Amino acid sequence: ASATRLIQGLRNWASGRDLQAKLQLRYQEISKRTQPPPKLPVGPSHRLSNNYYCAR
Amino acid sequence: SNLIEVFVDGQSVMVEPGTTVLQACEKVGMQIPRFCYHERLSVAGNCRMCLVEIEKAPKVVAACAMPVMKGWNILTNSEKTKKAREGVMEFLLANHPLDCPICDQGGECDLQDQSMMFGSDRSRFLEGKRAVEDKNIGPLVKTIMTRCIQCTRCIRFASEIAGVDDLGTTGRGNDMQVGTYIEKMFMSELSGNIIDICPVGALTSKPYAFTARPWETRKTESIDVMDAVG
Ligand code: SF4
Ligand code: SF4
Ligand code: FES
Repeated sequence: ASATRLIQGLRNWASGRDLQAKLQLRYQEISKRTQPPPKLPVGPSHRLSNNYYCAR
Repeated sequence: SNLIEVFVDGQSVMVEPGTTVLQACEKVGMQIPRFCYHERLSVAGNCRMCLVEIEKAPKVVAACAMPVMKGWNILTNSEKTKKAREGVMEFLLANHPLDCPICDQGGECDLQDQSMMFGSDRSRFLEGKRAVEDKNIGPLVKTIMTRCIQCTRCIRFASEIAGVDDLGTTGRGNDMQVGTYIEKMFMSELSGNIIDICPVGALTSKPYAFTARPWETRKTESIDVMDAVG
């Protein structure tokens, strides 16, 4: 953004690509950093009572 | 004539009477994991690690101290063999403190090598692990009483070879302490030869204590000096 409409018309007139739409200026699409911290669980183990190392 | 047929996983070998399961397995090439046995010390069945399964045997025995009858067959890769060893390994590593950095036998442990090659991985017993106060056994041997797995190898060594006989066990059950009751220092001959015998890093060297680490030192043959025995 922050451009005049005449040079936007020239950018569309140069090639049919619609440069206003996707423009290689990532503004706020990046997720806002320092979210609340997410937990990292454990999958097919760490349940008790069966998980022998003799088996797997 | 004193040549006894035992089968290691099916393969025959002749074994003298009185010699154990373990000397048969050392004859064929096997080893059994063990703590309270030592090949040049006395024999008792304390540490329970050396359990093994015989074909047609509903009673799992400790292979360190078994008189060998004629015609056995020994499973060293079976199901409940590994189950019993992993169980005992989860037992031994409960009252042992998280000291493997600050231990001096970190490169040359035994709990570590057997817990890799024979142990489980996802532990239990979320709360506990009491600790024991130390006392200096002397100026030459640094002593932490906490890492003692109570294997009773130093004690029988003292009782049968050293003859000083000041190192026993006190208390019962969980609360068993090893070493000295009357707080008397141990300054006799071969007092440095207990750092090679203690299979965990409990009784370690005082002057050596924190100057190296075993995986960084290259070794060289040498001959004993200031003696005549070498
Ligand atoms: S003796 Fe105990 S503290 Fe030392 S390396 Fe082995 S398990 Fe760790
Ligand atoms: S001090 Fe070492 S050799 Fe003695 S019983 Fe304890 S672990 Fe075994
Ligand atoms: S070696 Fe057989 S029980 Fe310790």
